[PDB]
Amino acid sequence: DPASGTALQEISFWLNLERALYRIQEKRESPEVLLTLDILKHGKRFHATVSFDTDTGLKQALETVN
Amino acid sequence: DPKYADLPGIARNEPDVYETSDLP
Amino acid sequence: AALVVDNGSGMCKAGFAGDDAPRAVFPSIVGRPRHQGVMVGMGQKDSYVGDEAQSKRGILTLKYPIEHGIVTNWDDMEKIWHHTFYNELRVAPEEHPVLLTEAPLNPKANREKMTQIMFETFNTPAMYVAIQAVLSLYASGRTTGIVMDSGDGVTHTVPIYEGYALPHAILRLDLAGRDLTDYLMKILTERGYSFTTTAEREIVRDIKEKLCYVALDFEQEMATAASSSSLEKSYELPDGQVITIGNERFRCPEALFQPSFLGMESCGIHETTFNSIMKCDVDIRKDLYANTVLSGGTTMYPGIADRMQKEITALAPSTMKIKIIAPPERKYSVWIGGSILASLSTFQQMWISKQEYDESGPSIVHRKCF
Amino acid sequence: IANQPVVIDNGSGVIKAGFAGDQIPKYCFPNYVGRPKHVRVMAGALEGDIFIGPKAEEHRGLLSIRYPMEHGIVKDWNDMERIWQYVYSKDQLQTFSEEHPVLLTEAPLNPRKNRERAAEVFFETFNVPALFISMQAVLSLYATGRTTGVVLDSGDGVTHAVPIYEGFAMPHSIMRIDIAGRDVSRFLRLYLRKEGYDFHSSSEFEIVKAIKERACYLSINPQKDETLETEKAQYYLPDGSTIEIGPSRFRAPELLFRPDLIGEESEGIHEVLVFAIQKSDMDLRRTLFSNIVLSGGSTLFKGFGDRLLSEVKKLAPKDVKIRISAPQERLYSTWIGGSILASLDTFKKMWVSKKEYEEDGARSIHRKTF
Amino acid sequence: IANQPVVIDNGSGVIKAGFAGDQIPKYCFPNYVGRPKHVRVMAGALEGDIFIGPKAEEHRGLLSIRYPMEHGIVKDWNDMERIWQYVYSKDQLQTFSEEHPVLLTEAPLNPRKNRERAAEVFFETFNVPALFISMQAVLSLYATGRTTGVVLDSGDGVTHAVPIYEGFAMPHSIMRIDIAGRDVSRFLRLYLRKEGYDFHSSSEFEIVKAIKERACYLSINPQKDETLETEKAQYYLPDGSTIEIGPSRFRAPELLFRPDLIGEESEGIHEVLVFAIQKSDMDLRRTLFSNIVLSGGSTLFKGFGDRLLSEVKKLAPKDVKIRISAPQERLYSTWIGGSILASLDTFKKMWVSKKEYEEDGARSIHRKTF
Ligand SMILES: Nc1ncnc2c1ncn2[C@@H]1O[C@H](COP(=O)(O)OP(=O)(O)OP(=O)(O)O)[C@@H](O)[C@H]1O
Ligand SMILES: Nc1ncnc2c1ncn2[C@@H]1O[C@H](COP(=O)(O)OP(=O)(O)O)[C@@H](O)[C@H]1O
Ligand SMILES: Nc1ncnc2c1ncn2[C@@H]1O[C@H](COP(=O)(O)OP(=O)(O)O)[C@@H](O)[C@H]1O
Repeated sequence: DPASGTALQEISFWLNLERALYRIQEKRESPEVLLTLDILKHGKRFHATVSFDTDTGLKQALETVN
Repeated sequence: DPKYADLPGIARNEPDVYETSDLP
Repeated sequence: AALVVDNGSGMCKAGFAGDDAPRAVFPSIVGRPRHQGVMVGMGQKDSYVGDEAQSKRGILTLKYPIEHGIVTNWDDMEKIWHHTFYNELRVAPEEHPVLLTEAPLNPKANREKMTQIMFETFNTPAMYVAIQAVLSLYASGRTTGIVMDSGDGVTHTVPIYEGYALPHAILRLDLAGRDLTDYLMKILTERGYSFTTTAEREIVRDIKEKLCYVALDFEQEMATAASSSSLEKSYELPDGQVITIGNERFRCPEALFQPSFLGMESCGIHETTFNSIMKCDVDIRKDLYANTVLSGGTTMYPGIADRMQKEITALAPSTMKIKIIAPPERKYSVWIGGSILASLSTFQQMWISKQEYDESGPSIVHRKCF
Repeated sequence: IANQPVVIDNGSGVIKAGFAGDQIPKYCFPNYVGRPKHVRVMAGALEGDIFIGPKAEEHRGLLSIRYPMEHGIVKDWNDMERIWQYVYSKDQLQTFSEEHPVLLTEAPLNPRKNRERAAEVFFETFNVPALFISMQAVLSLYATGRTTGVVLDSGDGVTHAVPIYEGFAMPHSIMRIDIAGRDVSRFLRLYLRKEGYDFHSSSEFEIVKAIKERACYLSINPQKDETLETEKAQYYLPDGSTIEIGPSRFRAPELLFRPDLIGEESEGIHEVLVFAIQKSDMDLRRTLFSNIVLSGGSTLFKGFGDRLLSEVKKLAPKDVKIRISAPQERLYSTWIGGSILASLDTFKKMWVSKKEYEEDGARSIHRKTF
Repeated sequence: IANQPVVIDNGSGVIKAGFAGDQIPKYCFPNYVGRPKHVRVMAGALEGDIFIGPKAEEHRGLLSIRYPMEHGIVKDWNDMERIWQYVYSKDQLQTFSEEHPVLLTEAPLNPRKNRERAAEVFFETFNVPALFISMQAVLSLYATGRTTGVVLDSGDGVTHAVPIYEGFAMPHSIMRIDIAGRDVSRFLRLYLRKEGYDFHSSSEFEIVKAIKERACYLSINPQKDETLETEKAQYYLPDGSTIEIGPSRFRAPELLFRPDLIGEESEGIHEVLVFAIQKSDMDLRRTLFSNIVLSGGSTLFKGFGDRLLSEVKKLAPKDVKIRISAPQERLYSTWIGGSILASLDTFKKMWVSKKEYEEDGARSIHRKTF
């Protein structure tokens, strides 16, 4: 809610959104997670990375907060 | 030493001081 | 809701996007009957296409419309496309975007007339033409490697490293499956079985698909086949006739590795892949020797990866990890890759809309092919 | 404000960086920008256009490397801006450009325009709180725990000798010559063309750099070794090929001691060191001979300092004690020294204020250049 | 010996030969070995099986073209021995290969082993009294009578620029890229394959060469003409078939000015000349821009000189009198200069005597040749 409580709740909210979402992006860019995606595509599960990003909203949330 | 191993290029097994001999 | 049509010089593998196996699998053949002054009565068609011509093959003349990846007869190819759309998939092409697969280093006239036909004749909204090797690499689940495709009329090698192609290291060879069929037909005539007309070509290619394998040591296998006779197997024609083939089994796909048997004055498929690897950058040859992918129907011979691996091993340096990837689904690799590509979330911007063809024309294909 | 300052050594071939107060540069990556030179077809390929960083060495068989800094002078400023942003990237430092004092190094006697333009970049693109540009020699003296000496370094593109006596630098005794690591590698590349290997691409050039760093070694008496055949090392390319080097393994780094081979009237590195000493006063010559400090990656040649002793001993006066100290961390002496000077309060009393830069501009840095 | 030496213009396309002191080489035949690919059945057929000279040209369809010299480097020593013996046979010169000195031309910057094994052949198989390998540029200057001048030639396989200012050849400004006539012909074959006219036999590649030499004009504006549409003039094959050339006629010879088309980063011909002039000194580039000497058959295209003037004017500094001076017997300039050099009284002092080679070997060869 953009009207809930004090404005610092909004400040810490969006700020921690940037921090948390970036940490999640770093978790995705880790070598073992990317190895999982590579094994899934190599095992012929074609839309693995596609369904890994499209099902979430990491790109949209990162764009919105950034 | 590990600090001088972790880096890519380091003079491993080389004399550090080059100097002329004695008998001036 | 996309259509993936794989038009090769032999089969015409077609189906819907997202599907695993294609719906339409039929030999792209057209055939006019023996035009005589006599009549027929109670109806019959004018030109049988697909399995119609394959079953009524006893009297009609088989005429392929595509010779070495080149559409030599646009009217026959238009008949095959009309048969595919309105009869095998049973859906009009106006409600769906189509995806065609052409061979690399293909003369521009084919790549343009294909687009002209798909827009002016069928009124399709979007069509994209992709290289068959790229789709084979998509279906192989890799973004790095070299594809040694081998169809019936064309055989090419395309190296792609980390999703980027090397348009200069792409080779192409016309020594493919149809030439092997002709060679097997000539040597079967040499053993005393005259398969003269085009209707007999389907029988000799059936022999090729059923009892022909790739010999590992061709000279040793040839000497033992001339010495022993256990390798000689039997086969039945559509008639009650039975034949026996001794050398033909392993000597038929030997032309792929030794083009001197057909007077092609060229390099075999193994050294074609070797030269295609050597034309690349020196820093990415390890990945190419490891991710060598076979595709197409002409690589379906039993025991061919061993021959390819041995020949490249003899050619490539000793410190390289020669690895040949030959999936059991390599007969449909181009179609599977077309399905994957057509079903991607990014590919929607990679189409060629109808208004784009209305504005530019046939020249937009070269700026949008690959 | 003053957070932990950042040290960046613009090595003309390898940029070294890290925060101050550290003890080693954890951010060492070669200096260039590699853009792909091939065609993109498969979706899901590599990421981005430029490839600064370790990804370049990981995928060097695709790129088209371009060096931004030639002979310490920046040519392609946009590339240096991209490299500097890459230093502040999420893979290298993750800090923001508006958070740390920057300690940028520079080869001595570089053109005025270079400093000016670097100031513009660091105060306009990056909005750093502070900036200081210094000689590379002083830093090596900090990292070697001394105060008097003649820093004779050899970066990848600029070799020079700066004689510093008791912390006081003597500017008129500075000798600079633009013949270093890249010229040694370039000359070696020409020799491999004459040996039949034709390395001419960009990735091939960095393979030559790998050869120079691994197979070359310096001479002792090039005629004693020229009349006799040598080891003829067998280096293996990443492709798996095999290259032989022969006598050029010691003829390649001879360019440093003699630029006549490359066809250039200049001085040897020994002449630079000896002249740099003799351009100074007379009471200091003996102490400068007793304290010669090397640094720079192009002094890591095997069998280098011994030839340097024979050369300088052949040039210096009779029985003077020449003493060359060559530590193990020669490659990072300028970085370590940058960390040492930047980990002080005198550094706070030594940089250039952002406000003062906005008020003055180029004149500010040219006043506080020392 | 008290006889006359032989000037062999050992090019890669046309190995021109003849006695010294002449005015035109009397024996000009292409540099290829013709071995029959068919099987002779009827008696009285041609024999020898190794056709060289006009016999191979008179009957191309029988034999398979194999070139021995690829990019100026001998790749088939047996074929070069056969071609050399063919020169000394009764069909070309009738003399002995052991009673005349030999003037052997060679492209600059070639590998050392080429000179070594070439003189090994001429002094071991053949036992020549004297061999003197030489540059092609110096010989071209000899024939033109000039002493200054930048020799920019382009043979069948090697392009290079060797600037010489009054007999002082600068051995560091010499540029050399392996992108010439044969490679342009191969690129043209690729373009023709893209047009629809395929040629894949070795005996058909020379027909492609004839197409290269007849209708291939270099346009002044590359992209301005690339976006246009020509009238598509025709050509007549030796078979009698008519071929519409299309845009390949002007997009194929652009390889000499844009080596990216073949997929190899390097410089163009104009960049070779400009960099060869800029690598020289300040007080010499004005005369060298005013003294440009062409040679080689790949400089005979329509509009080659005009495009060189445009490119050089784009690169050379303003208000510099540029003068391209090409000769009229361009294909024979190197041989005429060889005739002039070998017909000199001083030529006896600069060769390598047979006893010298027997005493030392390779060192004497490298000692006396540039
Ligand atoms: N088991 C088999 N062994 C050997 N050859 C086979 C086998 N099965 C099919 N073939 C051959 O493979 C070819 C099949 O061609 P393919 O399936 O590659 O379609 P295409 O028309 O060539 O198009 P594309 O190359 O794009 O698939 C036929 O010529 C057939 O003779
Ligand atoms: N082991 C080695 N042997 C020879 N040369 C080396 C070695 N390691 C590095 N070099 C040379 O040092 C260069 C590194 O340049 P560098 O000295 O780091 O420039 P800077 O010191 O200004 O960063 C390399 O290009 C290479 O040519
Ligand atoms: N009119 C022309 N247009 C283009 N190329 C030509 C023409 N005439 C000859 N050539 C090419 O020039 C080459 C001959 O050049 P040349 O300098 O004789 O080579 P080499 O020195 O190896 O004999 C031939 O390969 C031919 O392809």
